Amino acid sequence: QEPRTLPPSPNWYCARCSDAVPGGLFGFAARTSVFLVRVGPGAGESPGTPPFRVIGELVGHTERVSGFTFSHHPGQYNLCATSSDDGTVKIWDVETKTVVTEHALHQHTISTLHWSPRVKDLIVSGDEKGVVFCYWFNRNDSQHLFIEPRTIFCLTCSPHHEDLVAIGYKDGIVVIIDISKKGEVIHRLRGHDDEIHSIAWCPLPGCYLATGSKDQTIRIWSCSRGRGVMILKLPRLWLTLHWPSNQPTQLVSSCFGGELLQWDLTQRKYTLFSQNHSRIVFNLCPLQTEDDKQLLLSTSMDRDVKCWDIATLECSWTLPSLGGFAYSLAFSSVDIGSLAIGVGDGMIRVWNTLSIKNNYDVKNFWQGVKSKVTALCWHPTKEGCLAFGTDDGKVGLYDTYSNKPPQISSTYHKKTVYTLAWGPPVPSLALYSCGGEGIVLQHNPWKLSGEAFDINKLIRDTNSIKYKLPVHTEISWKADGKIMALGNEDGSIEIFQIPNLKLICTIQQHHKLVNTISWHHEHGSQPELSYLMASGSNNAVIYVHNLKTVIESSPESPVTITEPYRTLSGHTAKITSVAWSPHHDGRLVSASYDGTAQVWDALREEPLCNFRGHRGRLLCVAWSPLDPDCIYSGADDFCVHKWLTSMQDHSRPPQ
Repeated sequence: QEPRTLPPSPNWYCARCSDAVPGGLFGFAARTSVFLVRVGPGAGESPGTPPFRVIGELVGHTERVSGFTFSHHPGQYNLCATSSDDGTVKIWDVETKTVVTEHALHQHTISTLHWSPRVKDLIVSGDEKGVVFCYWFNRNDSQHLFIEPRTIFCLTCSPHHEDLVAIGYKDGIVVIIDISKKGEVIHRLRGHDDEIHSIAWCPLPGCYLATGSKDQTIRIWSCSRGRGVMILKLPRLWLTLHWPSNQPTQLVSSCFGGELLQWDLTQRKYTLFSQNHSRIVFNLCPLQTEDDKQLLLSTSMDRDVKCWDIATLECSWTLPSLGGFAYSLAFSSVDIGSLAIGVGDGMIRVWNTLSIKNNYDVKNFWQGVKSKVTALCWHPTKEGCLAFGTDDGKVGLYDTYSNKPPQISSTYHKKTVYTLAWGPPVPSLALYSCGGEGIVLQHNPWKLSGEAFDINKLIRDTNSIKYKLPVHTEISWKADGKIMALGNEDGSIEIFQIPNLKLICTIQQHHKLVNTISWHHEHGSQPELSYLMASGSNNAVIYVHNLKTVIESSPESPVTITEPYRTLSGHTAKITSVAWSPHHDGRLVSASYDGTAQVWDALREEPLCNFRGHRGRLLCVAWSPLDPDCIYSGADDFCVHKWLTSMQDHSRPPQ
């Protein structure tokens, strides 16, 4: 197939944290990285599929990237500069995705930056204390300009003059300054009554300037007269601008709710765009494809990236994104394409991966959830029935086909929900949930307002035992649905059979709390393969257990196992998830806090493939139910990557 990537939402409230270069390359700041996107006939997508692809990630900054600008100089269209909350300004080469050179000249938090449209190596960056810094990376020269003690919001270099730079400030003041004359204020533009959000120059010599402010107005100044000549009032808010070179008469602005407007300059005549943004738009980026098509990309607080066809004024494609950790990934057993994602922004994403019109066809389910979704589980036989657990202990049951809010279980866990599972009830299918406090309880999906029955009562009454039952940290049903497994904080793995939960085996092999348990599917070539059980804990070592010998025994007295059938070693951090491949015999994928996902032949104990695209701790893995080479994985880097095992260059976890 083709690898995909669900990137983190672009950063909010940034005057210029995204840019594009002609031909089809768009970059946007998101968390501590910059994500590059090929756009147009350069992506090489199938017909019907939107012509874009994520291919790049700028890794390096230690905290939030607050600015990003591309070099528009010919021959240098592959160079870009970023500004971070760590006070660095790094120059990148996008072909190599490495840092050319960086500085740390700013002593106060950086606001924005911009690449000189007329100087091949000049970078101008401002900070919150009003300090402006001109930087040339060829000879590593820096001029320390200080204009006014006002917080800088936006900064834009003149396209036509090599030494003029316009600056917008939080108090509504706009000043124009000469870089050669020691930062001499050339003009002081007073008119705006709130924060300046965007400064746009006229792309034609002879000059003119445009500014958009939180006072809901757009002002157009004359750098000759040093005052405004026309004022446009829109009909919270961020007001960014775009003055297209092809249409010098027109001017495109953002508006309330992320609406976009195209201001004609014959009168106040505007045209409304349109599949529309639902929250305020921060940046507008234009790019021209090789196909001579003029597009405009928009980032917004609604966590989407939209590409607009300037000719039709309608939305070509929409790129969703994530705002939280990808806690949970689950594929529906009936809808092969449905990929449910549990995100730390309380919102459940269902990714129809089978959509042929759209590669990123994702649907959001926010209503009803107000906390991070740490567990998901599709119903085995029911299309659209999806259960979810939250970080504060709430258990739900969505209906993705309906439009109603989810059904929240009346019984909440005291801690975060670790995992969910569908199995047979004990006192057609019932819902099982494991809390962080150690309690596993069973929910009736039909009578859902009734209390949840704590299954530890059952374990104590069937298995003659008054023991203080351990802290349960896992639950995983056998494929047949006749055997249940529990993981515990000590590291034990109790095995249960029958409907009364007769404990018949305790697996004391791990030495920290269990974090994942997965049974092998029964579709394989051999039958005994169904009895294999993978498990991971806070130890970096993964164990496989064959339980055929004990389940066919079904002893009256439980047994204890201390030798594992297979031992997978290589990880260097705790294991978060393991999943058996449905397409192979004994093929296991594992995620770990080492930042890697690892495929191995669990039968021969052979490491096959190691995925290192993530820049954080992986929290979930799911095998693609339709492509035997494809795996989806999500991490605490706000990403979900879809990768192929054959295209990875490393076969083993790093050491």
